Amino acid sequence: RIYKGVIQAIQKSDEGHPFRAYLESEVAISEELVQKYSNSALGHVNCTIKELRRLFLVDD
Repeated sequence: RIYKGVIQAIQKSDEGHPFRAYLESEVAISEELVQKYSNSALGHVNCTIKELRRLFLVDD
């Protein structure tokens, strides 16, 4: 069920338009926030950052 949505996604943005980059950037930049949750978890901060980045993840 659309499990390979990594090579296709990067493709679309590559097909649709280049301007998408600057867009996907903010999306890929957020992917890091999810990584900060691990270091933020130190004090349930992940839910604080996630809620800021994702706005739903809230830790997980």
